[PDB]
Amino acid sequence: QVQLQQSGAELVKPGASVKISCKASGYAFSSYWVNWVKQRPGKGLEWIGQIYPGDGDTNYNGKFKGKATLTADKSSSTAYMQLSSLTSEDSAVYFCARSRGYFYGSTYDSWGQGTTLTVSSAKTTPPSVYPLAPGSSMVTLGCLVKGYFPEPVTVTWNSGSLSSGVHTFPAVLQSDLYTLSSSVTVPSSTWPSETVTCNVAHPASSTKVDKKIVPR
Amino acid sequence: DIVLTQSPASLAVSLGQRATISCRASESVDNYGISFMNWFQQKPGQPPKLLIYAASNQGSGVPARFSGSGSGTDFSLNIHPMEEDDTAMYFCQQSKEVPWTFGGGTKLEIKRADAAPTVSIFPPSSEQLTSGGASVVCFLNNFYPKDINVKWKIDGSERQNGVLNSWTDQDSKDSTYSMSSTLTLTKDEYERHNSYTCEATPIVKSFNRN
Repeated sequence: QVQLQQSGAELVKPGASVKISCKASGYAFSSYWVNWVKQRPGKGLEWIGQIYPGDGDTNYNGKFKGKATLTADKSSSTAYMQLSSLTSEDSAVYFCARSRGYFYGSTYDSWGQGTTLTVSSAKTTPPSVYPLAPGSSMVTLGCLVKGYFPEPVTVTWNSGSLSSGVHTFPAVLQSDLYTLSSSVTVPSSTWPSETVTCNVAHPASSTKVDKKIVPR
Repeated sequence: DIVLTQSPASLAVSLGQRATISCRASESVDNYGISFMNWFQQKPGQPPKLLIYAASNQGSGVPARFSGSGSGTDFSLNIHPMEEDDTAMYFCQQSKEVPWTFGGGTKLEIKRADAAPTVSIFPPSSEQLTSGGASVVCFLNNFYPKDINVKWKIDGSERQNGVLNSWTDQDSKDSTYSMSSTLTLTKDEYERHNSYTCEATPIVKSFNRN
């Protein structure tokens, strides 16, 4: 199938540059424009520019001229976007997207998954992971993932096999550190007679933690 | 540049009913009878997904409950019948003139019957106490409508400092909302009090520090 796969999240200090990639598969990469789009954490969508990989021609939004540089590598079917002289205003999710011809309103019809850029001088900090058991017919358990930077973390229950009855809440930022929580609700016949475990990964600090939820 | 203005910014619609979202452009987004107006849906953590291209054409795989109308500067997206998984952000977009631009977005949510939260309160973990901190966590899960008030009490007195709240986006299956509220104290402050209460407005859950 038609697919665009983007590079991973990056944390960079103000003043640096970064280059994000978008690898295409499932179609003739040279023949369709590749577009780049910015979405600020809680905001709308802005078009940065586009490149035609077959010949390297680019059209830019003037708002991003001298901030963004678009290139392409035909041989590996990969488009690149470099962002320079970075500031906190560049912290955002960036998407690549294939667009179609005028027969299709020149619409986007395939998107990469997004790459999150964090531009900050704050220091990478791993989470503390705290299991939440009741003070003690359904029982709710929790996992508090406190004091990490940058985003994201990944939280699962029982290595992902416990997926129903879960709520994982958006992180909150305070004093350059994030905190989030996750709840899981299970039948009382399944805990603590059976085991429930919170699994947390924080890729930016190369940390993985498993904490069983132990009855009190 | 072409500015796209969406109306309304937020909309709530009942299951089975019709949602209409409007997009007005500062200048025409058509030429030669072709429209360069496109509509997208975006769910949390995902890229936008095409619904309607060139004003009125369903994208590949897009259901007939989505339709588009308009020409020149005036466009609209219709969804009928509304379904639970249609809770999402919706954007119009024009590809007529570089730079391509998007509307500001419309948050479309589903109406349903009111539901009280399932409330759970948790003392600080022993692990956190060994490092000198004490977070008390309260979950208020699967409620409707989204507007809810959480109140903390310590030994009977309302407590507002040290509280941080987070809300989920509307559930795509049951149309409810959930929230977490965390009260963070030092270990020494936590150990100075006995009863900790979380209230939803009330539904009350408490524990006593033992």
